[PDB]
Amino acid sequence: ALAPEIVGEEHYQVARKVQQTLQRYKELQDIIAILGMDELSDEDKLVVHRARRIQFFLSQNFHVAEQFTGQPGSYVPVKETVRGFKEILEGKYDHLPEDAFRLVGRIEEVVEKAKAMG
Amino acid sequence: ALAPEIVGEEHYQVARKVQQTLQRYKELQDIIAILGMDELSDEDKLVVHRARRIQFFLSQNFHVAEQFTGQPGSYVPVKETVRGFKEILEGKYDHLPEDAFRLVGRIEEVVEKAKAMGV
Amino acid sequence: ALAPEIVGEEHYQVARKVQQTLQRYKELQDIIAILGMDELSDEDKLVVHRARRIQFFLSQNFHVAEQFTGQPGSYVPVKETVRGFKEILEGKYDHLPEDAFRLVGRIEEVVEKAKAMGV
Amino acid sequence: SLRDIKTRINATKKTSQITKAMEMVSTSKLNRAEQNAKSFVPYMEKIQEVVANVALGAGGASHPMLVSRPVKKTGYLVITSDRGLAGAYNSNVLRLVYQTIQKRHACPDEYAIIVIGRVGLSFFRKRNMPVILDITRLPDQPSFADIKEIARKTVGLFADGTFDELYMYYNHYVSAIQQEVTERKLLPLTDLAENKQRTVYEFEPSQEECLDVLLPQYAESLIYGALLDAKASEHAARMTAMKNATDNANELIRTLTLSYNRARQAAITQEITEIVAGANAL
Amino acid sequence: KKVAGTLRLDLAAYRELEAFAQFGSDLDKATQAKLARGARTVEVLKQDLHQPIPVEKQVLIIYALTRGFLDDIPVEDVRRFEKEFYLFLDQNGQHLLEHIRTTKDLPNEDDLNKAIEAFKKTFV
Amino acid sequence: KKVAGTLRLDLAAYRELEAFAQFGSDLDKATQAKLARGARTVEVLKQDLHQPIPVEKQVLIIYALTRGFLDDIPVEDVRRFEKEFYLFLDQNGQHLLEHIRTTKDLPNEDDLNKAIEAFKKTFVVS
Repeated sequence: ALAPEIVGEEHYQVARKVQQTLQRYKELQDIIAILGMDELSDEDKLVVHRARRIQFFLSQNFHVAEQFTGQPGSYVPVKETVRGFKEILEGKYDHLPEDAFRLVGRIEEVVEKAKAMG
Repeated sequence: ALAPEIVGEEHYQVARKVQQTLQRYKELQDIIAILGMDELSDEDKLVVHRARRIQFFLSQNFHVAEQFTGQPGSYVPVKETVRGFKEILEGKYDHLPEDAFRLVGRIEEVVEKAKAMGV
Repeated sequence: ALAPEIVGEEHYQVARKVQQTLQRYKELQDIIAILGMDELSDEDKLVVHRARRIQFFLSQNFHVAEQFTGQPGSYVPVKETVRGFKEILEGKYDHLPEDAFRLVGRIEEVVEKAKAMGV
Repeated sequence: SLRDIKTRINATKKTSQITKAMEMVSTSKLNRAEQNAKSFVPYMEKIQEVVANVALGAGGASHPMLVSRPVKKTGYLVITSDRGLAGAYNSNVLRLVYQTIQKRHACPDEYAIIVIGRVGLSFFRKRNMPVILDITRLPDQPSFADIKEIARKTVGLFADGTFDELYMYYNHYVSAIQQEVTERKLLPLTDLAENKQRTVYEFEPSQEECLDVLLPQYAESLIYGALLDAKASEHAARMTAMKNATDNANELIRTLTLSYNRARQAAITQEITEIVAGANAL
Repeated sequence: KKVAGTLRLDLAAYRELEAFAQFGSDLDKATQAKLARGARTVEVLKQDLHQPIPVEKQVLIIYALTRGFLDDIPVEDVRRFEKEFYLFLDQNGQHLLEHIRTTKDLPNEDDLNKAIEAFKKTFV
Repeated sequence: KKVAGTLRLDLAAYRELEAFAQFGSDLDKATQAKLARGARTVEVLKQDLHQPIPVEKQVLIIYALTRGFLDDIPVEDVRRFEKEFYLFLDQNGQHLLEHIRTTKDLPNEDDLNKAIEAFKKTFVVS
């Protein structure tokens, strides 16, 4: 069902780029296992930056984990995740600490969670 | 009938000698499949060049293939067939490229097919 | 019965150490068969050196091999077998050529057999 | 045979892990040389331009190294890998050097050979050529002082007239997959660099004596430049071969794995059918 | 539980890394250090026939391997050393052992570091 | 038959060639040219779901590619050109489309060459 006549074209494009972004990051992983980050090109360093945020934003705060951890947890509608990943993919939010994206819900939660650090 | 008596000595030294070159190529199949031809040395290099020539020069243009490919066919008489293999085995045609040795009849045809390419 | 108590500490040490050398030679033969022996390290080279000698020195000249191999035959007492295999593992006899370890009984004999070859 | 194919599937997996090992170690040494080649380019530019400017400005051709002469006999310097497994880095340079003498040479005496690398010396020992100087076993990180003494030997042979013309044959590093067999003429210096900007230079050193210093220092500089290109292009060659070797091995592992599965399914059906055929009879 | 978590991860990294890079010595110091723990770990896991080890002693040798006090010691004599650190612990370190059996819990880090560092002075 | 008894030669050869060349250290000018022609055919053989192309339009797009004019257009632009060509034929080039349907046969090569050059002037790139 990941096809433009089932999901719609904007959802299909956002998903295709995310997979392209990650697959290129995985090629750089075996290079980063031998060598340092600044030994890459600046094009590959941009792929690492965005991919590492996406992997963490892919994560999410579940409700049934509430008993184990104080964190309440959230539900995201499909329109809100499609909108949010489009903003990360234009880079609108790249001026943010990495761990801001860990175990969060909507993209606006990242803004507030950032402020929490400072 | 590949017996020195029935097919004659000339058609005989030539037939067995062809089989000896090709059998070595099968042994070298499973090494060249991984590393390529850098690992090969000396006799290995010369044997693979001549095996490539032989394996393409066993292919022919048929009159019954005209319904599939537009080329005309060829009939190669035996005296021509035996004579042709010798010059490949001696190495008299080492210079000519491998793509000129496909779908041809008597040996001369390879020289004009090479000359069309100029390679 | 290959337990330290039923055969002694000196015997067991040498026995298990031989079994490490021959298991290491088995995995290394795959790498040699495809990539080639010169590609590998000094420790890997010294394993292949010793493993060839150990494997041929396990062969022996029997009395029932008088009919099958001409040569008369040998009986090696256990104390001698431990001395000799210890020398192979410690490298004392590595100068000798490998062909002298086939169908022989005691290590003394291997020195003479080499002398005939001219080493 | 199921036993034979299981062993094959095991064998390839181990050698795929070794070819991946060699990709990573060669990748790491490439970076150092690529950085070394950068670092010596500033030194190379400084020395080569100042010595060229004094050799070509405000003076005529009065040096045996500068002046052209008719060639009674000649030499070739060819630089090649010691260790093997590199793809064609060694061959395509030997192909150009061998063809260049064989196409244009009418006497064994006419040419002589200087060689760097075990594979070059091997190729010359097989076939047949003489070698005047044959250095080998250089470290993986080349230093200037290694070829300080070897170059001293070569410039002595040139400067005393043993060879009248001398050429370098080596690989030049252009791209991450493309590298270029190159031919250079070390001596005479029939042509020279020209900054076009010169300053008054001390006229106290005898011009010939002053050159006696700068000509060999240029010659050593050129040879060392070839070693930085040669070593950078080698490591790169090994890296490319190892990537393709690993990719061929992993493809063979999936092709072999399916044959094993096809066989395992086949045997199981056979044993069951022989069992049930006897059970149906009895 | 607290002591063993690192070991399962350390062993996995040695499995992947050594299976290619045993041969290549002249290399990145991080890989060289990682390959040392793998080897020492394999020795600390080796054991003799018909001789079981009580749990308090197991947690102490694994705290050492995980904490890495064993780096200085060559891989080879870890077998004999593992039995011997056991002698020093019995004669001197009765306080650390009494606590582990009774509390199923680990004592204060400073005291443990002090005992193990002191033995590392004694060893030759 | 006249147009594409040869398309297989471009495709058969191109699919195999790109395997050697990726690993390949060097390419001769003859190999480099073969690659460009092959590249457009794969893009010319890419289609979309539930969109069939009438046979008279097939023989016209294959003629261009098999005539060397299509080589000018860049890979990514080939797809737009094919849509833009089919539209250009509907609006402007009706005489070529009437002849093939009626006589099942290639129309004037000179008119078609003239016509294909005339379309290529109107087309723009990137």
